[PDB]
Amino acid sequence: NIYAPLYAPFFGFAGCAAAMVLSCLGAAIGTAKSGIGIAGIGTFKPELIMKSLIPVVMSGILAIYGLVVAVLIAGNLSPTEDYTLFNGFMHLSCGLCVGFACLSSGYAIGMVGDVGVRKYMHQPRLFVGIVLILIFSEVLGLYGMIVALILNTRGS
Amino acid sequence: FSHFLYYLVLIVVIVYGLYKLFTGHGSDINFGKFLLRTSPYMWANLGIALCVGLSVVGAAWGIFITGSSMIGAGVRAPRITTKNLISIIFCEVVAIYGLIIAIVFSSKLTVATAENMYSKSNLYTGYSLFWAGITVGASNLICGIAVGITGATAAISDAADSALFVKILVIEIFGSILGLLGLIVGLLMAGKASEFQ
Amino acid sequence: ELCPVYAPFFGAIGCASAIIFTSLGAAYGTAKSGVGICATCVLRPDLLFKNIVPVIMAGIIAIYGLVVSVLVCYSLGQKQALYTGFIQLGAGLSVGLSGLAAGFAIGIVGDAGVRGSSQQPRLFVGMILILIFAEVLGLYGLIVALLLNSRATQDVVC
Amino acid sequence: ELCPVYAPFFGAIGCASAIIFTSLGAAYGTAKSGVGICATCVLRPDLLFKNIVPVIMAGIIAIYGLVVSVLVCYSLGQKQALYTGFIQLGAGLSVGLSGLAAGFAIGIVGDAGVRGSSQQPRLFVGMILILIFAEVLGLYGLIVALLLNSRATQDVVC
Amino acid sequence: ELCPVYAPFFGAIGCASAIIFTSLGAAYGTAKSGVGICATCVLRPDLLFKNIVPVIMAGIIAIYGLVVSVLVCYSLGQKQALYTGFIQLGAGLSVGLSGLAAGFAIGIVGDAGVRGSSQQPRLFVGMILILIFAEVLGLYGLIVALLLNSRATQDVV
Amino acid sequence: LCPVYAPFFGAIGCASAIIFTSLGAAYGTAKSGVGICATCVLRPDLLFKNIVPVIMAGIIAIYGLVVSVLVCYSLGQKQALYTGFIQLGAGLSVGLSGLAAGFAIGIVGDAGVRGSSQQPRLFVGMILILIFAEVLGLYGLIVALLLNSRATQ
Amino acid sequence: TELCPVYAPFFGAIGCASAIIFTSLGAAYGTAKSGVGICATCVLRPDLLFKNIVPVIMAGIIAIYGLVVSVLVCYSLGQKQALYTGFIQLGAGLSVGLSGLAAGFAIGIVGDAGVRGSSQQPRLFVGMILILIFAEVLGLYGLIVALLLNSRATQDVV
Amino acid sequence: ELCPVYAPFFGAIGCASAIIFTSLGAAYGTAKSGVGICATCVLRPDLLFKNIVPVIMAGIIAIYGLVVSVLVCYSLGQKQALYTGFIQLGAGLSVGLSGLAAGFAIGIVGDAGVRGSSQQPRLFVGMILILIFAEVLGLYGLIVALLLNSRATQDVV
Amino acid sequence: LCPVYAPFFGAIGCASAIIFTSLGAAYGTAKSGVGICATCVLRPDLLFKNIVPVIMAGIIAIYGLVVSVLVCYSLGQKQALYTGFIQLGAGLSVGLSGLAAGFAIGIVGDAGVRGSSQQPRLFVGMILILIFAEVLGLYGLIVALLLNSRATQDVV
Amino acid sequence: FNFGDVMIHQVIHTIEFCLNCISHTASYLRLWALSLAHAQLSSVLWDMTISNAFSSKNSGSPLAVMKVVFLFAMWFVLTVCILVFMEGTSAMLHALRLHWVEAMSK
Amino acid sequence: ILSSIWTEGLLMCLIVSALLLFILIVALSWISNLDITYGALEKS
Amino acid sequence: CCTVLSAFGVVILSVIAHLFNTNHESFVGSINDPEDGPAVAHTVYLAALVYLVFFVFCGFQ
Amino acid sequence: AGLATVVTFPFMFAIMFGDMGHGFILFLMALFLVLNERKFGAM
Amino acid sequence: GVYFNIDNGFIEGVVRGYRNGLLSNNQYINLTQCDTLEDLKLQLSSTDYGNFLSSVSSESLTTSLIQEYASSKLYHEFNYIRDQSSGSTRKFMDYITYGYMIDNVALMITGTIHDRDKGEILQRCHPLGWFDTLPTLSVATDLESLYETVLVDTPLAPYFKNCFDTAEELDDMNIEIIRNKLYKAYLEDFYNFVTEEIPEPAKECMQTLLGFEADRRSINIALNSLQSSDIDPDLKSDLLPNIGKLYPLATFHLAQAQDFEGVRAALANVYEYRGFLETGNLEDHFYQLEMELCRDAFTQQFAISTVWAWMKSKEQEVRNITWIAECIAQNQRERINNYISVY
Repeated sequence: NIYAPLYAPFFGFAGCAAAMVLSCLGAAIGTAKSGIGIAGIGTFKPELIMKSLIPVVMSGILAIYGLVVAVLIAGNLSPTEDYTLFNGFMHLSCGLCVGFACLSSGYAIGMVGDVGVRKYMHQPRLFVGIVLILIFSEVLGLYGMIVALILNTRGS
Repeated sequence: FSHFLYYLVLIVVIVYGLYKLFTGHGSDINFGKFLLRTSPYMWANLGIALCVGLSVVGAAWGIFITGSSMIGAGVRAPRITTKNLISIIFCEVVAIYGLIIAIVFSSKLTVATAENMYSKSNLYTGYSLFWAGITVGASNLICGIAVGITGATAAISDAADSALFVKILVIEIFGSILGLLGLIVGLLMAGKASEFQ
Repeated sequence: ELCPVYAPFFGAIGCASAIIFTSLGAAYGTAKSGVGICATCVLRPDLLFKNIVPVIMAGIIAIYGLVVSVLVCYSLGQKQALYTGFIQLGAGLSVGLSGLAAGFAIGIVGDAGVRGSSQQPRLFVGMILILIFAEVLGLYGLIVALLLNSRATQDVVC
Repeated sequence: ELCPVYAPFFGAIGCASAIIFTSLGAAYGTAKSGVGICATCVLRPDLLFKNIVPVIMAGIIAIYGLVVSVLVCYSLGQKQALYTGFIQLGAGLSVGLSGLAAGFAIGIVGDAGVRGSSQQPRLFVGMILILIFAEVLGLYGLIVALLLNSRATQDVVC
Repeated sequence: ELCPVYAPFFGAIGCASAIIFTSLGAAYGTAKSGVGICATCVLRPDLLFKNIVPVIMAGIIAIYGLVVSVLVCYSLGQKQALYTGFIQLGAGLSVGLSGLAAGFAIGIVGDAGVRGSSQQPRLFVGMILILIFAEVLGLYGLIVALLLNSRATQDVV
Repeated sequence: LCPVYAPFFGAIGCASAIIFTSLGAAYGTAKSGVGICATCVLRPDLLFKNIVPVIMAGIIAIYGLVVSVLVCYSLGQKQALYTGFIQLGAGLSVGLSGLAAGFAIGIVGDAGVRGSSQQPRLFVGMILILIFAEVLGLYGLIVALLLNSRATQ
Repeated sequence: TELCPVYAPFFGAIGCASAIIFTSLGAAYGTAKSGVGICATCVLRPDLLFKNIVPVIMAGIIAIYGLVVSVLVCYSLGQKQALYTGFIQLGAGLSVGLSGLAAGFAIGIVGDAGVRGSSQQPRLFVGMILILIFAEVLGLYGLIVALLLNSRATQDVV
Repeated sequence: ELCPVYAPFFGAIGCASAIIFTSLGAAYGTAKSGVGICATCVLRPDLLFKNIVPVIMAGIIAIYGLVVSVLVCYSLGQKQALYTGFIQLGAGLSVGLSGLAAGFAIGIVGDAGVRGSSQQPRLFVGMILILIFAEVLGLYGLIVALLLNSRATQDVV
Repeated sequence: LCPVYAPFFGAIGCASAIIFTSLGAAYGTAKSGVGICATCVLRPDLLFKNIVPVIMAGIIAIYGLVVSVLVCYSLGQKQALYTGFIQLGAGLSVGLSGLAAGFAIGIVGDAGVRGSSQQPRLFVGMILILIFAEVLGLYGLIVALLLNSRATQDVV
Repeated sequence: FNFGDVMIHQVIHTIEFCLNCISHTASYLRLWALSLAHAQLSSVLWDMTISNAFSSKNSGSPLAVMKVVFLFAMWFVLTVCILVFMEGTSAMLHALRLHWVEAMSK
Repeated sequence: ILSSIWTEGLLMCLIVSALLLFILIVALSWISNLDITYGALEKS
Repeated sequence: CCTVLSAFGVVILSVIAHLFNTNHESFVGSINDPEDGPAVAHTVYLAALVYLVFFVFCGFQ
Repeated sequence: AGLATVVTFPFMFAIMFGDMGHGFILFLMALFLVLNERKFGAM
Repeated sequence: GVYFNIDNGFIEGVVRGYRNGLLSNNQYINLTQCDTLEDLKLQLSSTDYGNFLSSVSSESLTTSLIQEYASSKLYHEFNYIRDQSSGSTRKFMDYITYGYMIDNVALMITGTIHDRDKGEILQRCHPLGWFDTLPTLSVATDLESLYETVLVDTPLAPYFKNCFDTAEELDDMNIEIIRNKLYKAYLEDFYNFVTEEIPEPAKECMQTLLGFEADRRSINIALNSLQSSDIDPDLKSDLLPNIGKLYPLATFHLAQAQDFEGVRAALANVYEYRGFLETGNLEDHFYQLEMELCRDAFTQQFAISTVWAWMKSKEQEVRNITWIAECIAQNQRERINNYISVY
């Protein structure tokens, strides 16, 4: 079969790896850079820490976004079934458009939710705006996951 | 000087690609035939070795990040130097993840017969072990660095007040989700891959 | 010969780029402006919801990337023309690397605008107008990619 | 041979470049001059709709890129000459990488002009004068790209 | 063989590169001189139209690219020789990367001369005299490309 | 099946197994020896108990030496690509692991021997941290000695 | 043919371009860096202005050295020229260009340092000219090398 | 096929790199730890002849390179196998890039140690003890290269 | 044995003989000129005594000029590839060693004319160090002349 | 008497002398270098200036004799400025360093 | 065949020896950035 | 300084004109050299007279 | 060493500076200073 | 924060430990309740100062000896942190001490104009701003023979770029000009060092802490020039630093500020310094804003600006303890709560 060559799972497992590595990279930037800002206010008003763990949770959801598409790419890969190069390019693209989506969303959550938590010890009215900017910066990875799911269902 | 080499390699790649494309021979730069004709044992052994290498270079990374600040923060408050070793432990488990995935991958590493050597399954299980070693080593790298950073902040917030370590251990938990998720994905990727036959 | 087997690669990376670079620009525009929002609403709490307009203005860039990437995704085919892959690659780059530019512009304008609008209340209208001039760049990229994507599969053959 | 299969690639990345490298110069001219408006109009807010002329002249070169991207887009085909792809790549680069220069010049001149026009109000007519020379650099690239694009499909065969 | 299919590539890259790098040089020469003007006449704004000479002399070396990127554009054909494409690429680079140097020199001499000409009134003649030597660089690049482009289709087959 | 370029990967694996491990051991010796020399100018009686980080860095280089010796006893002119790439993997594993473990022992060791002179309760702390960083070289040695056992089968 | 292929005037056009490009870069550095020193040491000593323009004349001679060899390589280009001709025209172009570039660096650095300190001591004017002569013979040597390479471009060619 | 023509290239690079990178390592070990001798023997020159031990232990690394370079040089041939060239490349790199590390460690430890040994004379024994662990790195590289070079031409065809 | 692309290496050897020696001489002239024009403001009597590093820099460019002329007068269309390789080696031997000699002459000349105004006895030491720095380019001249004497010796 | 101040000095003297016996017989080749440079520059200045002024056409014309006058003036000022003053000074200084190093060290 | 010069074996020796040389350049840039705390060694 | 250049212009150009007149092979003897000797000597000797006019005029200064 | 210099320094000069035209110019502009050494000494 | 703990892991965690010894508001209220300097010593002995005045024993204990020893242990802690520093960190520690070297130069060359003895004008010098040729500034009077003899080998040598010595030797009027101009060039150089080589989290929060030093020094120069100076604005503008938040528009109006209203209307256009010149003690306004800028520099973790934010906070702690011990020894308690505590 000229449409299903034997090197096609290379681009599917590359889609798995780009969906997992870059999304957990974004999740790790988003949890580490924000945990810096949460622990920075550890002494000055310690009672605002357990309320401020939201940019850590919203960063950890970005790894679930990559986990779902990595499971759904790895479920379409078998050495006995035929696997087109179209399918491999499509899995490469759907991992690649969720990995950098969650990477950018994790950079945005990490840069927002430590400055916000670090200024939140002065003004207690910041929290609604902080959560709102975190929602706007966390739907960035949801957009990429939507594109990845539509692209996975299209390419198979 | 490194930017000069990054520009020079880019210029040589563009000149070689446009020379190969203009002369009607542009299909000679053939990445698919490169994937078909290189040995699957390269990809398999390279994936195993980079799995156990890049898990350890993230584990050891996090160990010095939350070790040097633990020892610095323990000078005035030496009552952290044993309780807070769980931040070393959380960034050390990402190496045992890569180790127990590298051994499970090396169980799928036998001698394939030369008549069916570049077959469908043998090449599949080279590609799968390569990228499932990469996605575990890189995930444990990034998880070890993130747990080291969030343990280095915890080692100083512990020495500030004792009730803060319980509150900032949760960030280390959410940071150590990542290596376990890479542990899951690298086992799902090489789940249907057979041995070399 | 005219619809080769490697032809959906260009359409696939064009569908990828319209999310990658657009979400990178939108993330810059949300992050750098949210730093200014969280830095100026310490002593100005009542301006907390007037200052979200840079962040919303940067989220519309990612919506622009989302629309063009979905509309490219619903034209990828297995037996696809190489012309169609080239057009989808061009339409993906035209949204991505222009939404990155508009996100850089909104991220650099919006934090200075929310830092000056907390000090001067009449600077808010000027901030909104400069952000419209900054968002229209990504709007131009979306216009180019929607006029371009409509030409993929018009007179394709073989 | 004279109209190969890879021939629309250069036309597609010339349609894409004429908005990419144009909008990422227009974004510099918007951002670098908008941080000079938002930092100056905190004390002189009556000059807000007068200092915004660098942002407008940075938005004009993006329209210069948009026109050439549309005119290169509507001359793309599956079976077009490789000469047409080379000409469209040349037109796209001529608009993009010269509108990038015009945007750099507008961005560097504009914030220096609006920070100085509030100390001396007779520097505004000098800012407009320098900024017309900085803005005609993209109009020259538009002239070159339109004279290329008029030559694209004139006497093409095969 | 003498006129291949890929031959208009070098001519199109030359026609683009003729105006691209002169726009970069003119942008540098306009940008630094405009910062120098806008920082030198917030105190003495009487020298506003006097100090416009570096911006004009930086804008001339973009017209130097606009001339050759039209004269190369009106010699681009589908079936043109590879010699013609090589000369048009050499002409585009000869105007472009020389007007870029001329724009660097005009942009440095321009703000260094307008920040000092607000103090000494007769540094203006010296500023013009140095900017003439900085603008004949782009004039030399124009001469080289106009001598190339008069040979790109002279005795071609 | 057994090409002419196949003992390149085994010879370069035997090379890298001692090269990267000695780079890591040299960083762990030098950076933690700066801390020993800086600490023991004001409190010199801690000189021979602060010597543990350079000993652990030496154990790392011994772990790399073991893999290099055990790879170079399986090299031949006519070995397969299987043996060649499995020796390459056995070299890369202990190379990256000894390099990482030596960097970690070097960065933890000087901070530990500096905190041990100010607070005496940090000696047990630096030893218990350095033992976690020591066994990462063991974690690469395990994969190296497992890939060695599958050399000629 | 074989001695005279089709891609042979490429090296000749690059040798005709580089001889003026790199000498224009060198002459531009020698003009700008040594004109900063003229414009800085004239606000206190304006009477030595027409004599401190020695390092910009000596730098503009480097551009004339590039212009002469660019004209002479331009009038030796042919379509069916030898590959040896294109090779040593590239050699002549590089010999003028990358040596006139170095001569321009030396003239710029020495002329800046000389007109900076010649306003303080009037006896340094005869010294900086004697150093700029040694800085300008560096480009004169490349001129000699290219004029000897250009006398062999079409001498015994077949 | 087993003994190609390009096969002495890797052997000559292995003969070169064994002395090149050990000379780099010994040069850093002599340089960095000789700056410390020249800085700390302007005040106490009585201990000039005992601070020389980092320089000597650095210069042992160059002898480690010299031995492997001579033993690879006297096994080169025109018609040697490609296996022999690969083993000689590996034995050259195993001494060179490991003695480079040993020389880095000897230079850093020696410069940190001869500066601290003039303020505390008891630190000299600790400096010698750390430099032994720094010099056995190059000794281990020597062991690996000798075990390769014994295997180089053993059962070659 | 005598191919068509053979005078490319000879043209690069003719270029690189003067290019890198001019770069070295230009570094030496620039560093020494900054030294002279900062040490002869207060001591103008020893101006013409300090021009010796600039002369030592110019002799490096003369060394490059001689090798480039001798390589230029041995070029040809139908020459061997051995001749082109020897001319490339003879160009690089004088060029990248005169570059180093020019670096040494510039650094030593700057440091010697900035301190020779304070101590008048340092001039005969500066001349002695610049002799060792100029013999570094004389060595590349000797290697280039001995290479170019064998570029066409037994050539078919 | 210090044996360390005599043995080290004689080792340095031996290394220096045995180095310089090779290093000066190759440093006297500047007598060929600068002679080649002077001869070739005086050749290629003649060939560019007055080899152009020699022509059997327009014999006795005013333009063809002002050509010779201007090219002789351009030749003579270039010979005096370069090939005498700014070339023989370099030859003078090189014959000077051949005395200061290659002769006044034996 | 893949190529005659850039064969299947040369091109995957130049990937192994590029990965190893990348790790070498990274590790040498780590050891090159290693500086000594001189203030804890002087008398002052 | 014009009288020195003019005296050398008398002497050198007179010797060159005499060597063109007598068909000396260092000036005529090559193919690239001019063909007619006295035709070049007639225009070099007039330049020698022009420099003699400059030498006499600047000799009374 | 300045008693063997009196011949060898002009001769090692002349080996590098070998030309009867430039040499006669340099000899002439030296003999101009030798014959006029009384007017230039008290100056 | 990924490459920080290589050379700065131990350095930060000890400085973060030194931060926890900053006295809180309750530990200041417990000091304001004291009745005797001995009771204040015993109250400080329960903090992290514990037994620093142990070699005094209740008889020679004055309110200046507390300021001596409490600052001396600050200086020894700074030297311990500096001795473990290497590379860019050690250079950053040196650039902090350069500003104290400038004050010791300007205090050493005023003790020779007044002919006060060299052994007693050096015990008033600052211990962190020590260079080896600091006592040898008592050798000359004019600026040129103190630069060209002593101050060339010092690291203060690039900072003498605009000090124009017109061969007038020294009065007290131009030593303050030399001091302000050295501090101006130093603030320029250290801002360019922070912008150039210091990493990004410790860059933005150190440029603000250093631009505040520049703004405070600009306001103090432009306000002390009213009473004891009659200078031209073209010569006054060479004393104002150009790195701060206040430079391009407001230091121009501070240069031609001939009256107090010329300063007040110039500082009314800047947003965070308006209201300082209206009510209250201005020095307390600057010290309060300094502590509010040093408080939110500890809240960013992997930053070398924590050293600056620690030592300025610990200097304010020594100033607050000195003010309290001055209040409880002279029996004035009307303004004992005038300390500044953000920790």
